[PDB]
Amino acid sequence: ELQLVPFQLGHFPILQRWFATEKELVQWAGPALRHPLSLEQMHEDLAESRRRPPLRLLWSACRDDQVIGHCQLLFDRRNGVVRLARIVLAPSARGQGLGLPMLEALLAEAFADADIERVELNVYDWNAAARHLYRRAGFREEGLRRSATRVGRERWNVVLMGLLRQEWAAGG
Ligand SMILES: CC(C)(COP(=O)(O)OP(=O)(O)OC[C@H]1O[C@@H](n2cnc3c(N)ncnc32)[C@H](O)[C@@H]1OP(=O)(O)O)[C@@H](O)C(=O)NCCC(=O)NCCS
Repeated sequence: ELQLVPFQLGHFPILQRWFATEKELVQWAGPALRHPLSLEQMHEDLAESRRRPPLRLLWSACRDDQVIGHCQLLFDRRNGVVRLARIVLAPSARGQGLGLPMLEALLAEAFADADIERVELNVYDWNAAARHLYRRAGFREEGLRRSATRVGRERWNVVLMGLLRQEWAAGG
């Protein structure tokens, strides 16, 4: 069904189209982002993926040839922790139970290296869709970082969540 393949610039025009406004970019990728999404805005992230070993891995979720989502992994190899980030489905792919398959695939990649013992993520407290999806995928809420992210005149709270390898294995 859904496949995760390495992200490539060849997929950038598809990805760029999923964000209509600055706010949608910020929700996805944080307060540094500006609309339209541009390759220049992704340079630091992509360079992280060219380090050896790689600090970030970027992924495109595809169905056959069609790019329908994006996700990232950030590696803390000293501690054996990976952070999930920048998870999005194309707007036309939302509401079709593709959220969970994408998370399950991403988790598989995160735990592929046997030295990873923990996976984690941040989610804005108001991002109810994302938060429920993460819980369904087996993530436990671990805390709430108050007034952490500045966006305009607002400050957003960040829910922290985590999943241990033995929990991930127990669930599947
Ligand atoms: C987060 C995202 C990947 C989820 O996609 P999806 O799985 O199709 O999400 P949906 O819109 O179907 O909602 C998913 C689930 O949450 C539940 N849910 C709870 N509150 C919800 C809300 N406000 N809207 C939609 N679903 C909600 C749904 O019922 C569904 O679960 P169920 O089958 O158990 O009922 C998608 O919304 C997205 O790409 N959003 C924009 C980017 C973003 O916010 N990224 C996350 C942080 S980077």
